[PDB]
Amino acid sequence: SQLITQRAQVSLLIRRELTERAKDFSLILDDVAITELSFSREYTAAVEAKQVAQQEAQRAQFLVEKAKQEQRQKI
Amino acid sequence: GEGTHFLIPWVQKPIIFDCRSRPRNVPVITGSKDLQNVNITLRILFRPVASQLPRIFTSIGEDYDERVLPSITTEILKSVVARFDAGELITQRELVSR
Repeated sequence: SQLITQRAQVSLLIRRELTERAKDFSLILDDVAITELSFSREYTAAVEAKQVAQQEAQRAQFLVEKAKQEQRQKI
Repeated sequence: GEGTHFLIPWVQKPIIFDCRSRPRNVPVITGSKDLQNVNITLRILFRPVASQLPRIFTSIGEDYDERVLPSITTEILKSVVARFDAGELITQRELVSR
């Protein structure tokens, strides 16, 4: 789902309910249906920004170390 | 099996199958436990089970590919990848492939 990517549950759930509904029309349906999950631009952007931001936090820590070394060089 | 055999027109030519290891690439764009857009490509050699070829040519057909495996390989990749985050897909790659 959006944020709830519990694909094990979505596959079992749609498998059961699609099977029942297929039998409603005398069809046999028992498969491993390819559940896609393409999302909106803003959802994608927020989600990617999460990881981008934490990588940037680590980068800032490295830059603080860099600054300390430069302080010692100057002194 | 492979070789020179014979046939009876009353029973007609047997169904021939590609019974040797044949590669298939499954490129997949999917998510992760941290919802990241993972590009992952799976490569598999396929054979059909010889003893199961009669049965195959009723339910699947003479083409054991393109009808079953796309769903199997695509869905399995997404179900496995969804159990790992973006970092785990590499740092725990061993387990991922298992």
